[PDB]
Amino acid sequence: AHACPLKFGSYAYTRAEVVYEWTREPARSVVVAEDGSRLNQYDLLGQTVD
Amino acid sequence: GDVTVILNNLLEGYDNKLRPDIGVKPTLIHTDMYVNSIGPVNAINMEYTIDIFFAQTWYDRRLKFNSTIKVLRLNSNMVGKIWIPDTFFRNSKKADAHWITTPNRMLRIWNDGRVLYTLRLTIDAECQLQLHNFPMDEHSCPLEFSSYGYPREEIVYQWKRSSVEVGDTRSWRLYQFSFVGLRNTTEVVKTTSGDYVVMSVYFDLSRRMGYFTIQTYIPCTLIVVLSWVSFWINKDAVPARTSLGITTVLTMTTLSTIARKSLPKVSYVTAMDLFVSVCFIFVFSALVEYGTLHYFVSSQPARAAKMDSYARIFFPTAFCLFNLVYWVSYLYL
Amino acid sequence: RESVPARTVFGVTTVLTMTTLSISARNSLPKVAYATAMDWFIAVCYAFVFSALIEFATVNYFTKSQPARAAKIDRLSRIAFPLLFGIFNLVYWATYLNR
Amino acid sequence: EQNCTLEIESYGYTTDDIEFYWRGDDNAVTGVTKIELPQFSIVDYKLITKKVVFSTGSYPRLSLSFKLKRNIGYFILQTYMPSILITILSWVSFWINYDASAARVALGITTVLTMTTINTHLRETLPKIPYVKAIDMYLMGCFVFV
Ligand SMILES: *[C@@H]1O[C@H](CO)[C@@H](O[C@@H]2O[C@H](CO)[C@@H](O[C@@H]3O[C@H](CO[C@H]4O[C@H](CO[C@H]5O[C@H](CO)[C@@H](O)[C@H](O)[C@@H]5O[C@H]5O[C@H](CO)[C@@H](O)[C@H](O)[C@@H]5O)[C@@H](O)[C@H](O[C@H]5O[C@H](CO)[C@@H](O)[C@H](O)[C@@H]5O)[C@@H]4O)[C@@H](O)[C@H](O[C@H]4O[C@H](CO)[C@@H](O)[C@H](O)[C@@H]4O[C@H]4O[C@H](CO)[C@@H](O)[C@H](O)[C@@H]4O[C@H]4O[C@H](CO)[C@@H](O)[C@H](O)[C@@H]4O)[C@@H]3O)[C@H](O)[C@H]2NC(C)=O)[C@H](O)[C@H]1NC(C)=O
Ligand SMILES: *[C@@H]1O[C@H](CO)[C@@H](O[C@@H]2O[C@H](CO)[C@@H](O[C@@H]3O[C@H](CO)[C@@H](O)[C@H](O)[C@@H]3O)[C@H](O)[C@H]2NC(C)=O)[C@H](O)[C@H]1NC(C)=O
Ligand SMILES: *[C@@H]1O[C@H](CO)[C@@H](O[C@@H]2O[C@H](CO)[C@@H](O)[C@H](O)[C@H]2NC(C)=O)[C@H](O)[C@H]1NC(C)=O
Repeated sequence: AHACPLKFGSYAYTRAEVVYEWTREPARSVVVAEDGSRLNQYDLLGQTVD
Repeated sequence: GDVTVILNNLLEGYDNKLRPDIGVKPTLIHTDMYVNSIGPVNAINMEYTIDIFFAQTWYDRRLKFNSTIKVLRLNSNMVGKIWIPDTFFRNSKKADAHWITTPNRMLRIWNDGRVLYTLRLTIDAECQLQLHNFPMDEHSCPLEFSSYGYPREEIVYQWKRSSVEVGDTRSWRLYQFSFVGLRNTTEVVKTTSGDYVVMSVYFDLSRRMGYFTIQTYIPCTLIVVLSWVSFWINKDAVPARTSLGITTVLTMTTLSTIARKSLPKVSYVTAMDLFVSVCFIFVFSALVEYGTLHYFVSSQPARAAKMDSYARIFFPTAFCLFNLVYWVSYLYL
Repeated sequence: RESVPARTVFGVTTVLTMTTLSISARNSLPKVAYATAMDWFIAVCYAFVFSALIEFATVNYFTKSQPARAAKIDRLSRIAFPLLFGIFNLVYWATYLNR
Repeated sequence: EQNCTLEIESYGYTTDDIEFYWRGDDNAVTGVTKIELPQFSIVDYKLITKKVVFSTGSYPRLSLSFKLKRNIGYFILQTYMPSILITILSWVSFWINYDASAARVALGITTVLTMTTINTHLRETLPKIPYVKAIDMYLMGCFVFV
């Protein structure tokens, strides 16, 4: 079992210039469509944002 | 000196959005090709690459000048400022011009407004190969081209005397096919937009069997003639004959793999695939024939005695008959 | 000669090994449509193996009815096949290394 | 059969700023019948027009749908006939009288070998769908029988 990450952020702006925050609660700001799972091998259980 | 003034005047009061004689008459474009090569023809994707020098010549009375110089011979630099026809290849899965070291275009403008515009293209044309008679098949794959937005009453294409001409035809990257000839054609097609003049350059190709012979025909034939050895092996050598038969089966399946490995998943019986299937059926029949002989031994040895002598001549003669009918029928197409 | 299963297994399994080897070699080669030097080598080798198993077929057919001629043909095959293969290899390597 | 769609939408403009429709609504999509798929066959296609309602509003949408039915001749001839023929060869061990043990062992275990070789070559050649399929079930049936 794996935990594939998707990490993004700002290039060239440090913590003191551009701070990112999820627009809502963390786990309600990354939503996978109900038919959005194009995997043959694995089973997407659920995400976990941070 | 004078040429800069000529060019500045030519592009002064110009409008590259309007084809020459927009409202008067259709623009007549004479097209030439020079096939540098015809790359591989991969039947898996049903596409063939081709490298050409596409040249189009038309007349633009806005680009008419008077001066002692009879022709202006320019780079790609001016190509983006004058009207260029939107010719495109209707059967190209992916085409691209060349841009090294500098765009590979060419523009030439004569006194009377005749413009010649040449570029170098590599087109991955598509042609749906009808893969019957494999590997003894012959195809005719087209390179078609027409305007994209201008219908028949706005742009008309017209071939020349020596429009399409091949090069060496020996440096071509053809692997299994062989170049035999080409034809030029013109037609008018009906589209959602209108009636478009579609020009075609059919290229005729013939597959070459020098590879499939050694790969499949020879080994399958030898494996069958090898499986026949069971008949001449005595009837008491039970394990020997059984191992012979089954090992020939295993080899035949190994060969039947490589048979189809080459082709796409066409859902019909190609010729070589029919041949390999028939050879596998012959090996199957030989093994089951020995099995039935062995079974009949304990019951009727006299009946079993004549079966081997019958098979020894029925199997080779049957295979020769099948081979004759096969090779005669598939070469008469 | 009596070890008919043994010699039959040599014949057939060597044919299978040569089949696999030829398949692999021509998998390594691109898919040209004409015979290469390696292809000629493979073809002659496969013909040699086929000849070996055919010699067994004939010797077995004659054995138990004509042991004298069976043994005679077996001895000539022993003496001849290696010599023919060696001469083939010599001429092949000469002709394809002189170039 | 595979139901493959192509969805056409407006990114920013909503229904009260743009509307989509098929020009003809029966003959807007052309050339579907002339398509020649080596492995499939266009049995049917449909055109749909609707307005999908998202949180911020209703956006126009068109949908072009095809139903692809996969051809079966290639799979039959290259996967199912060989398996059945090797199964019959496996059955041949019964007609061989019991006392011949070397022959029956050789036949049975070499048929197992051939079944495995066919299965592995089918692995190699076929598309790599890493979940269980009907063809996999059939090959397991054949291997169990051998
Ligand atoms: C979605 O987004 C996509 C990405 O944003 C987008 O794709 C982009 O589309 C645009 C528009 O079609 C493309 O821009 C054009 O690109 C043409 C070149 O295309 C080939 O090369 C590029 C890379 O370009 C380099 O090479 C050319 C040739 O040398 C240079 O001209 C370029 O500037 C650039 O060179 C720089 O980089 C080099 C390193 O690569 C350096 O060595 C060099 O020094 C430079 O620094 C490839 O990316 C292309 O591949 C892709 O596209 C092809 C399409 O054919 C596909 O088939 C392929 O598979 C790839 O997908 C391709 O290989 C440029 O020629 C072109 O520039 C001319 O046109 C514009 C607009 O018309 C003019 O403004 C411009 O000035 C140029 O015109 C002048 O020069 C031409 C020369 O031919 C003259 O004929 C013309 O008359 C005119 O001269 C006049 O202006 C001159 C000023 O330069 C002046 O000097 C003259 O004197 C005169 O006044 C144009 O830039 C872009 O490449 C695509 N990008 C990608 C990644 O594909 C896509 O469309 C979007 N989709 C939608 C639906 O919107
Ligand atoms: C392939 O899949 C798509 C979507 O999964 C199928 O589209 C569906 O088609 C049916 C029949 O046209 C639609 O039913 C319609 O419902 C509306 C109610 O708004 C009604 O007005 C129509 O008369 C019809 O009953 C269904 O809505 C539609 N689904 C979606 C999500 O668009 C399609 O039929 C499948 N088959 C093919 C060959 O494409
Ligand atoms: C190439 O196309 C041309 C025009 O469609 C064919 O016909 C020749 O065209 C030239 C230029 O107009 C005439 O001078 C000849 O008299 C035409 N010959 C005919 C009609 O037989 C030409 O035959 C085509 N050539 C090939 C190889 O396809």
